[PDB]
Amino acid sequence: IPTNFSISITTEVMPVSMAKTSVDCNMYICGDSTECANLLLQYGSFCTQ
Amino acid sequence: PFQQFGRDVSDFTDSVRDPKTSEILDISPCAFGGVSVITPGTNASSEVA
Repeated sequence: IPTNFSISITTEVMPVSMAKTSVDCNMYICGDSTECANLLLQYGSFCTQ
Repeated sequence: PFQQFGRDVSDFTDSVRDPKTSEILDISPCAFGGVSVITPGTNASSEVA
């Protein structure tokens, strides 16, 4: 049977959020070229998704 | 003096020496991004931000 006590304090680090990133595929791919964007629009609405 | 062009980590031209007189820096990126639409509700009213 214990005869005394010991008030201890422990720590626990848990992530609850991450870096809110936003990548514009219209600027990442086909930055300013018009024909590049016209060819990209043929592949479908991947950037919207 | 021997350097003419200047790129970034993403291999994008960030600054270049002016070819003619008055050698100064050059292009910085412009404004871009995804415009978001704030609507309080169609049944409520027709205003939008």
